[PDB]
Amino acid sequence: GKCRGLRTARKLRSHRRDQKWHDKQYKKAHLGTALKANPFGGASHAKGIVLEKVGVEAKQPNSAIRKCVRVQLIKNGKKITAFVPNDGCLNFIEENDEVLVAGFGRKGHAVGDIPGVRFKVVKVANVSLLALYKGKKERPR
Amino acid sequence: TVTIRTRKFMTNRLLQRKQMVIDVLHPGKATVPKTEIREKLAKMYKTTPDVIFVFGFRTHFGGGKTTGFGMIYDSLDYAKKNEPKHRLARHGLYEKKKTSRKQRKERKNRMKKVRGTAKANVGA
Amino acid sequence: SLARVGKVRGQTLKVAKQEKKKKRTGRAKRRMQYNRRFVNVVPTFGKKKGPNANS
Amino acid sequence: PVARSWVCRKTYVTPRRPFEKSRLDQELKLIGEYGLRNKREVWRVKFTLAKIRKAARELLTLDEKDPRRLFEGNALLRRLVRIGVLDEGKMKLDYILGLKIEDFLERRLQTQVFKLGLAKSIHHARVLIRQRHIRVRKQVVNIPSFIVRLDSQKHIDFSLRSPYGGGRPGRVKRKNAKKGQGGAG
RNA sequence: CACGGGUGACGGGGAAUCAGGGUUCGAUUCCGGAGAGGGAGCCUGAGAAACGGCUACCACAUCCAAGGAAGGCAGCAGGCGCGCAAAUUACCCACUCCCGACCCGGGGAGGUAGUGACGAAAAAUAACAAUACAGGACUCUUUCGAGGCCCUGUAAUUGGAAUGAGUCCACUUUAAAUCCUUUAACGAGGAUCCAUUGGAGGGCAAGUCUGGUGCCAGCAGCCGCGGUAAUUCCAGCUCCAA
Ligand SMILES: [Mg+2]
Ligand SMILES: [Mg+2]
Ligand SMILES: [Mg+2]
Ligand SMILES: [Mg+2]
Ligand SMILES: [Mg+2]
Ligand SMILES: [Mg+2]
Ligand SMILES: [Mg+2]
Ligand SMILES: [Mg+2]
Ligand SMILES: [Mg+2]
Ligand SMILES: [Mg+2]
Ligand SMILES: [Mg+2]
Ligand SMILES: [Mg+2]
Ligand SMILES: [Mg+2]
Ligand SMILES: [Mg+2]
Ligand SMILES: [Mg+2]
Ligand SMILES: [Mg+2]
Repeated sequence: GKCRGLRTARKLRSHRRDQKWHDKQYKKAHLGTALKANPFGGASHAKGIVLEKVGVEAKQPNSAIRKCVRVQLIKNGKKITAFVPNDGCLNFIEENDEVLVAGFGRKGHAVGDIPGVRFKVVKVANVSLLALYKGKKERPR
Repeated sequence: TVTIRTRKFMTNRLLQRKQMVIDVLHPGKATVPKTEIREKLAKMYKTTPDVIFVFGFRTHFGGGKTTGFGMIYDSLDYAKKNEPKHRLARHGLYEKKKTSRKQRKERKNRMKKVRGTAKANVGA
Repeated sequence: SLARVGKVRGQTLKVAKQEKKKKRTGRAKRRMQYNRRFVNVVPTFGKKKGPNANS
Repeated sequence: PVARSWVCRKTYVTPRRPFEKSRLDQELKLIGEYGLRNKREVWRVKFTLAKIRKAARELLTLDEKDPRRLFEGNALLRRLVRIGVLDEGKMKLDYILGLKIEDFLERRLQTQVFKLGLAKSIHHARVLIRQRHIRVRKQVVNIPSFIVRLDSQKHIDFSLRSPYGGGRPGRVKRKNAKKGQGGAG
């Protein structure tokens, strides 16, 4: 603190308000610009329909094709790119079916070598994607 | 082997009773049926067993003691006058109607539609 | 190219899991852990190796 | 609007660092030296002993000759003497800060059954208690974490309806004996 | 710091996290406000601008003989829709109270069960003995080797004992049940009555083990692994954590 009078509580308090807006994490949680930019709308999960199956290159030091899926959300109609996580799991996802998507780990930030994805697939056709990998359940036909 | 004792005995003559908490020691046996100890209270309190009312038996963890509540009546006619109807029915002195609660409600709402002496007709 | 999905998981060999005796659970498991680590063992020369050390 | 309580409480707390070798080995001694079942039993005893310390420390900072400095001081000390973690001649509320969690694990029913000699090992004692073979003043106790007050510590024996007491043989002996006579004729 | 705007704003008693300060939450059982699809206007009544009262207009919607009539679940269930996202169209006024002309009638208030891994407490999945062994303090012994008074652990070796999960007579419980508790009779050897979920390069506890792939497939919150001897991918064995 710089000012240290007994009757300076309005000065000190109204200076916190101004300087809290230069905090990046405070700035985005207390403005509506970040919330409206979120495809999920502030939810932890969202369901959408598969539009197409796509694969992206990774990044400069790595070299691999990241199996992804382009999905269109139901509550909004916004189109995002999700990453079918595990090895070979892309087979279980076909065009025009409903999947459950979740964040990819870092609160809307890109993760790892995949360039510019914020989302991941956890369930396809209302059956868990991890259960299909383990063979505990099969696709409902 | 079965021995009963009474605690917290107290006579309320404004309800013509005398009520107490009953402690039953039945080591090694299942919980004693109520009909069996209404005899034992009758022998203990010098009265006929049909005016004896007991309830609320809980057997402790371990299986040797059971604490319930009992209440003794001055006469059977007084007993029928001030007693819960469900507790007389356990002894047979009362029989409640076998009309379902739900059935009574739609019959109320049908009589409500009609007016006059035909209120009695619409019932069945 | 999307054609090479599931390549390794498919072309890897398939080995069945051998049958093995069940593992004790709860207090017995922690009882086994206590014996294998604290009351049975003896100090060794210099640095000690780990539980899963192998050559 | 319903008629019930909803008042509940957690009895433990997890440590902040999950993978400390020094801490892991220290609570593996206790879980094996007292035959406990998981780490959460150790954790809830550290947690209760931390309440006692937290109460005394805020009492110690209180100016002495305060009625609550004395009333809640004596009440706290009397409780610890009654369960036998603090011996009688040593009871003034600065002496409970120097107190270990092994003292509380001492007063468990499971530990006492071992030391009274009714069992063979600390693990065997826990088996008898669960299988309803122990009573405390004409009351069978079904749980090994029952904490024994100092006055009832001399009333621990086998239950009256127990094969280890004066009771019937269990299923195994009754069935083996019946087969023995059944097979003989 | 008026006025204006926004609020993903019903207020409070309170909740989570917490050294000392603080930060975030409070639709949610207690108190107070508001509202019954949206507005507006009234009757009766001590008390209403009432909606399980009435009258209009707007939206939606029901029956119809086409002339007309009727409507308000943000009550209890239940249904459609919305969605990441939330239970039975059950039994009873026996308890707690409230209403009435009333000791007697009524109460989806409220109580009791059903679904219920939101979450909180307790707490099984083995214990013991004997042999074979391996170590330890002991003795003799240069050691080795041996004596076991003493242990300690291990071994799909053998052995008898102890129980509850479950089936279920009854009692008890209860308005009637159910559950718990009590207690007969059955109920444990691979006691198959079989414990999972994540990891094993570092952070961070724990394999440079073996087979496969060859910058591919994949892993990786971060650093990074992978290009023909991969401790990091896919698997088996083993180990670690709860
Ligand atoms: Mg609002
Ligand atoms: Mg509120
Ligand atoms: Mg109103
Ligand atoms: Mg509505
Ligand atoms: Mg109105
Ligand atoms: Mg209504
Ligand atoms: Mg109303
Ligand atoms: Mg839910
Ligand atoms: Mg009632
Ligand atoms: Mg009535
Ligand atoms: Mg209700
Ligand atoms: Mg099991
Ligand atoms: Mg591996
Ligand atoms: Mg690590
Ligand atoms: Mg390590
Ligand atoms: Mg790692």
